[PDB]
Amino acid sequence: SNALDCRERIEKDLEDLEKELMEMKSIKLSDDEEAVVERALNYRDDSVYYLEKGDHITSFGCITYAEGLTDSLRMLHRIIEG
Amino acid sequence: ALDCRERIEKDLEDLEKELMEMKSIKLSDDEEAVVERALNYRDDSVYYLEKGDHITSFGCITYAEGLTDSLRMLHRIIEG
Repeated sequence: SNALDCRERIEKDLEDLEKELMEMKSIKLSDDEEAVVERALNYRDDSVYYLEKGDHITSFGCITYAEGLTDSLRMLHRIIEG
Repeated sequence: ALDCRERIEKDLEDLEKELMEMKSIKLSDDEEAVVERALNYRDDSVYYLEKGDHITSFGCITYAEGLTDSLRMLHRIIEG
């Protein structure tokens, strides 16, 4: 067992992901990058599904995967790039 | 299931292959940071698995998979 996949941690992870997704949508992305965003949104939706069915392990894996997708996009766009 | 030892071990092998193959192609400086981070998180997963922390190990490897898969999606062999 581990508190990393408890309900409140997953809820906060989701809130954090949704913030970064809005941040990435605030800038110009290539079509390929937009497809990464869409995949991250799909995995956000999956994380919520598993959380709601009480499967915290799968929920946690989905939101961390989505965070990896999104964090990579953030890293490819230095805030001082433009 | 997804975080059982057998599954994490397979994830770790699969990711090593994906990263060795990604780290030999033309990458931008920013992409190099992402690759480095994925390798670091793979290493973290390996460590936590050794200690029997399956949830922690699983989180590290799925995060690293997301980092890596994003780059794969930006480098389709046929871009179209």
